[PDB]
Amino acid sequence: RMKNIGKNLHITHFSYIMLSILQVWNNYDYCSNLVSPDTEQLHDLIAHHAATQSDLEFAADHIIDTILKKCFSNISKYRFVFDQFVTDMTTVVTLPDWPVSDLILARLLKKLLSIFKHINIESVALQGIGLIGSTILDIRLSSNLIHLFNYPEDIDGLFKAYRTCLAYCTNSVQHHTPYKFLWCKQLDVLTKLKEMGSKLQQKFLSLIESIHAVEILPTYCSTLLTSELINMYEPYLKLVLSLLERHKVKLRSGAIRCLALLISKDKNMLYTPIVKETIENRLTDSSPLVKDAILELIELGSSYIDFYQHININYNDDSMLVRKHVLRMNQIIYDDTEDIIIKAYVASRILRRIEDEEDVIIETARSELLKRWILSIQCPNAKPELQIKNCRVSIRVIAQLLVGGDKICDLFEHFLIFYVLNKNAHTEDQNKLISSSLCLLTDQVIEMVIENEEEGRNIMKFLSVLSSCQDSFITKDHITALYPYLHSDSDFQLHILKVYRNTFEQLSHFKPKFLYDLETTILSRLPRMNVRELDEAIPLSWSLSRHRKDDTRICKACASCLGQLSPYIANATTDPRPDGKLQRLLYLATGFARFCSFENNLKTRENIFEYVTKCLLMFTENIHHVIRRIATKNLVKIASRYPKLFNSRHVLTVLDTQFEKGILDIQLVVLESLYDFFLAEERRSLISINDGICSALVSRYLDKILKICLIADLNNAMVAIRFLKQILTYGYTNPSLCVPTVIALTASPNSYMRDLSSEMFSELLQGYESMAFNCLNQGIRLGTEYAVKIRPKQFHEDSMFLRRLQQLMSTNKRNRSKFLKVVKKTVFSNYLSTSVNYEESCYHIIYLLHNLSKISYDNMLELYEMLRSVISVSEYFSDRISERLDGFNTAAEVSAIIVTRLSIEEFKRFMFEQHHLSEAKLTLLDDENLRNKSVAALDDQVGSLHMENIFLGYENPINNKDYCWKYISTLHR
Repeated sequence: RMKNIGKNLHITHFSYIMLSILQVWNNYDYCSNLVSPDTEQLHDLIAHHAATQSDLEFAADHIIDTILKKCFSNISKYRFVFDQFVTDMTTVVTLPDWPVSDLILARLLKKLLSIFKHINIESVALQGIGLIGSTILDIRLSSNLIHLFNYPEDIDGLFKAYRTCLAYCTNSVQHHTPYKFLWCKQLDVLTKLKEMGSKLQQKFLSLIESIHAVEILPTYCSTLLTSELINMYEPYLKLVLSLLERHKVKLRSGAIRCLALLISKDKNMLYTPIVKETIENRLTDSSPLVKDAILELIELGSSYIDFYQHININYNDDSMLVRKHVLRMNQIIYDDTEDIIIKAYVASRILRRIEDEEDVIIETARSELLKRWILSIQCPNAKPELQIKNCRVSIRVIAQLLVGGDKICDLFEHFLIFYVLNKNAHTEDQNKLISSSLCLLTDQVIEMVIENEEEGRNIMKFLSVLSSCQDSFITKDHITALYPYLHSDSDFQLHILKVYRNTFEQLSHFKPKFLYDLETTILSRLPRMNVRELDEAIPLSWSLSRHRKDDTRICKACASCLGQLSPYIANATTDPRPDGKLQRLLYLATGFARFCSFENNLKTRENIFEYVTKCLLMFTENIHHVIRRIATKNLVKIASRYPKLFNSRHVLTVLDTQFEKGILDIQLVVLESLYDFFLAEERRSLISINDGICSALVSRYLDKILKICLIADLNNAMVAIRFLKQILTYGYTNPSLCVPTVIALTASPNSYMRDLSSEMFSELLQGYESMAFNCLNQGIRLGTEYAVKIRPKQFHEDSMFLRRLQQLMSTNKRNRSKFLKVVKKTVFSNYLSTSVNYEESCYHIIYLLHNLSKISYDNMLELYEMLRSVISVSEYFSDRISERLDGFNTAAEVSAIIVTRLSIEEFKRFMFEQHHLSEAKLTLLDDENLRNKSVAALDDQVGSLHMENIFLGYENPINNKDYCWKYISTLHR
């Protein structure tokens, strides 16, 4: 049973009648018979309309109350009498036939907002309130009274809009009191203005004077923007946004549906400050499913380019779901904006996802970059001139992308070499398009640099990456056109040299006149070039040498270089200094020696590289420190190209001298340079090889390299451990020479070293299990010594060294007890034996005792048998302290023994507290022992040893007479 209205619309009879009844609460009958403009009978009229309003406001409240209290008593049966009511009101608000409805919804919305009671109510209220909010926005979009306060101009226009709606009323159906009540809303706006002189009164009087379907909807809605209803929009908006933080899922989800409805009706919503702020806040601090929900809401607008920076907070989120979502939106942003710095930003995050745990996300990230940068260039849909315009934005984007990040450049080069130009990754038609597209792309890269002569030098960096490809698409006419800008001068010159160096190793048959003038330009500027461009120009000069089939000019530049050294080698056979010019000419002389390859020049018969080493040996401890470094660095670099030099007693005695004398800046360059040699060895075993020489070098310097891994300065220690890594994987040594050092490094407080160590040790465990166990002893000892050495005051803060080893190594019946047997032998044979000097070892014993607290003894017997042993050692120490004060410089040893005794005591007390633990089970031997083998144990943190019980507030207890006295005071108490 529902009642017909105009356009096939029904309402429950209850609401139909009730709205009819409340619309008689009006005062236009008073107003109509009022003829004379009695200034005294007008302020009378306001008191009667104000009475009419507060009355039916009270009446509206009380009907709103009872309906709710009835619906919310059993929110299981009356669902759709509540949702029927809200659907009735929202239906009729847009009609001038029913002007009281705006009041009803206004006070209904007030009461539902105050609910935010059982979730069954809240979620039902939450849906109705979303329907009310929805239609508030409907009205507001179709074609404002504090606005009238400032500009009373538009009060005239407002009643004009009313006048049309009253005109519309007259037509149909039973319209008498609808016209009436609607008329009094005109009088209503003016009394709400006076709430805030005679400018309203004459408008008031001229209204009293004037009593003698979807085309109106925009106009009628214009009147409703003065009402209370529409002005409740923002407090409703403020609420639903706040609901995105509530813990209850049905509120959050109901909030999502509320905003989804709003955003799809008005899309500029997202940028209104209140929602923008909340969306941005929820993207940082929220769960994965709320983050995804916020991202889907953003997606409901038209463009959301401005949100790009907050969207990508979660580009690397832990959730695959959110990572997939952000990737999808980075694509839309990229295709939407025309801004290069935006495109490169979002493309950077797409490119980063080619390294991802999910293979699906990889192929998505790869394909969409390939589609956009490569295959887009030759679209079946022409024209050609749009094609190059797409080509150029791609170049601008990539060039900007390559600016900044070493990581992102490596990712781009990987994407280019191992995906784009990998013909097994694509179909045959695609490889054709890729080859065609890249050809046109590199050509446009060239045109863009020449036309340009921060964009330009970034494009030149891109060109060098393209040039380093297998078969580049740079041609002889391209490299001819670039020649003017090899002369003119930042890193622009290094990159163009790269392009030349690489292209001349690929193209052949150049014009001889161009080859000649290029060879002049390079060899002229060789003196004034830095090291990194020499490492390109000198090989390029050699390439030009062979293209010319003429080596005379390269030799002339080389001999000129060696001549300029003759003053310094003369002053090297005497002695002092260096400054600016000698440095770059040792790099230049070395440069020639390694990249060429000529044989003869005009001084003494020789090989040029043998001459250059003899000069370098002259600068390798008399000579100034900064030049020896460069000389020794370059000497190893030459020996890397001619490994037979590593047999010379002269150069070896140079390497000998630098490893022992220990200076860190020289030692470092020796280590990286030798490291580069051993890496080159591996690359060339995967295709000359020289295993005997490398084994010779390992046998001499391995001892000293292992030492550098455990020194304090991590510059040398990092290069050393990476050197050691290469030595192991290639297999020059028996692994056991290195495993003690790798175990030791797992004790590092440094994050990188401790991680890098543990995978190397995991790697050696699978390959050589039983050998690693034979090295566990020395590993522990070098471990504790290293730990204590780096952090002398704070080493004890890491008690998990031995436990990390136990978890790595104890994955077996026999392995779990072998690790325990070794740890027991080490502690007692090496640290608590009579051969130990406790002055040197007390801090080591402390570090260990911590770690022995957090290991797992597997069963109670191994644990109880342990404390049995340490207490025996403790009482032993007690007897030896009792022998000292039993007859009194000797403070050093007693302090060391006191410290070591208290350490054992603190250990035993901590173990008793944290585990069980009973003196009664401890003191008794013998069935009862096997009754302890069958109870189990592991441990946690929980907390560490109390060190106040060992140091007794002393500094530095060792050789501290006050510390000794304090302990002695605690004996004869």
